[PDB]
Amino acid sequence: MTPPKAEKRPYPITTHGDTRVDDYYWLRDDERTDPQVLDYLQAENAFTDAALKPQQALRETLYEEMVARENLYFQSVPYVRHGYRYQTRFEPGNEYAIYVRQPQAESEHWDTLIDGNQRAEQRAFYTLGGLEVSPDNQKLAVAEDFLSRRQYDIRFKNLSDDSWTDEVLENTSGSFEWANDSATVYYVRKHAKTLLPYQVYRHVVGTDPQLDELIYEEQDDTFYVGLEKTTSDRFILIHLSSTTTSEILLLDADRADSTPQMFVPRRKDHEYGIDHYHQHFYIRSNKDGKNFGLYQSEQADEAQWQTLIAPRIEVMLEGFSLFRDWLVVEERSEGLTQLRQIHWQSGEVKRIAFDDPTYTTWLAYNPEPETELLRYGYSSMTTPTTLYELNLDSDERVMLKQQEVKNFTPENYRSERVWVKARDGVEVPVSLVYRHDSFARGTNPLMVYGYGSYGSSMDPAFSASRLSLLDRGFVFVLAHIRGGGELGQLWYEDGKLFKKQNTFNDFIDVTEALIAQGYGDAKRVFAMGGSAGGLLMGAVINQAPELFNGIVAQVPFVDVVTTMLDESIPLTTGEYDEWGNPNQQAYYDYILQYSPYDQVKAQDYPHMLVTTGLHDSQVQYWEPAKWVAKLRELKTDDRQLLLYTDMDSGHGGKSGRFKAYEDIALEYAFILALAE
Repeated sequence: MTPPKAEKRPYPITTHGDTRVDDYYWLRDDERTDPQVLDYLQAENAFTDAALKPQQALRETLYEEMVARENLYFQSVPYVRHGYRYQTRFEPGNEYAIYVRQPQAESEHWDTLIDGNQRAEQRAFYTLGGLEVSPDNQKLAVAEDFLSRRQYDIRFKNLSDDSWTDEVLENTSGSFEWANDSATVYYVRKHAKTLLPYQVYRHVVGTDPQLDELIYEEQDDTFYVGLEKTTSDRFILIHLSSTTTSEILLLDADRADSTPQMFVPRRKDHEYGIDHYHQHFYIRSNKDGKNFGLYQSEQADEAQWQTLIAPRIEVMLEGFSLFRDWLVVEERSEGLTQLRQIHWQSGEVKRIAFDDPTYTTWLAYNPEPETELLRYGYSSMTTPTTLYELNLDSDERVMLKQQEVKNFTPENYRSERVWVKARDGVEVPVSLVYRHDSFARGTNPLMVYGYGSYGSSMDPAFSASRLSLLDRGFVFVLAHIRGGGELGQLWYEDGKLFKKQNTFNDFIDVTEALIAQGYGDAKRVFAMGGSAGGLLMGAVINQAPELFNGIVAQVPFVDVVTTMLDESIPLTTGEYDEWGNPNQQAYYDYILQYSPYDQVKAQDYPHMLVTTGLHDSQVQYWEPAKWVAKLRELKTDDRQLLLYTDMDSGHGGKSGRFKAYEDIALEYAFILALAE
């Protein structure tokens, strides 16, 4: 079977001095119009369809496995907020959810806030970006996208008679906050071209959208604009944030005249985020360390910040929650997430204990501070995702809801925390899981997942889909490679920019170790990763093709240099502090040397499935497309290279959820076939 050969159109870049010829630069089209591009993608999709056609039997098997353990009757965990209990209801034969609420003192009746299906009537796309009731519980602001271009139209509704307002606020990010008069909101506007949150406008609910005065214009290109509100309900915060630096202006939520009040001016490498409660500010700042500390102050002035939790080399401070008698904080240490409660008055401390070798715990939704009930999540590789409600005074823990998993008995699966000494001497943590009865050291197929970017952690949690693999001899693995945030800020900074090469080394080292230690079969080694995890993939294969038999590169970021050079591509402006700006010989040199597209050599590669989305936009469909074209011309091997490009538009990971389960069946079948 001859794979599709793309038309070679030489296009030289030439930056700083050295020239890169890109044969497949023409594959980029920002409108998705070009028939000649469409053809290559259709051709490549058609080839994929043909190669994977005998696996249909398995795909359907896996699809129904993964669907028949998920209740189509899905209610949420109800939360109280402003005296009303709020729940989301999914029911079969209905694509979008129904959001309901009831008086906190009420049981019998439930009121419909917004029905997605009703709003979806007569429209081609629907995605709910935001939904929040005004402080007085009379009005309902909602951020909806009826065109699905990641750009939301805010509308207001009166819950008394379910009547809507005249006006509609357009071109927003969906991020808004009510003022305490319940007739005035601030909202974040994107630019007409760049389409990145940079403007904050004040609207008076029921007035003209033209007469919505601009409040703040964020000039610095690298700074994302956001809107939070404090626990005190006193200040609406304008949270400016780049990847290293941050700034916070305050808006008086009680006065209808309030200009942004400078909290603490932005300083390079000082990331801070605030809250307000008990007539105090509570700040999480990295001014005295990478790992962050919690600080208290009467006013904004940085000098006046008292230290509550000083930064440490060994414990990352991730987040916090305020309550009447207790402070509760999110922390990591030794590759485990953990929680702590600290009494404001007494100073008493209580850790929350857990046996599991590979688990994740986190702070859940706690909107009302005046309670002794903490709400925190938990998940592991053997235990479904679970929400608990702990009484901070009595230590009594009640489980509010589990993840519902049918045809699943937990005792069938073993999990392990394995450390691996990397080439440079650094201990890299690993969270693996396998089926008890299928295991036999050195025979089992091995799937190594990894991300390792932005300081994002691949914390060991539960996966219902993963059971399809485990129940076929597989040992699924999470590699907590540098670039993620599993071992704190240091772990991220040691896996980005000039130390990005550590990410890929860490991945290869973990896989080799696990093979050497007999966790998996050395012939049937497989890997997988998405977006920045697809960058991981594209590099790993270039440098260590021998290791893996098969690969799944999801929506991969493989054309690193060219993409980061070209400003017109969105996301690029914020990612300068991640990979680097190749408008510097320094970063150009380093980035290029791992950049998977620039590093495609004429050698053997593993079996590979590259996936992408055309009309999703923020995937960059061409990066994988070009990458395959080049892999096809250069690779020396007989093994299969397939490119599936999604040609849809609507939905994503919910409502049109089943598309997401089709894609995983496609990929799992692919791997399973190779692993036979």
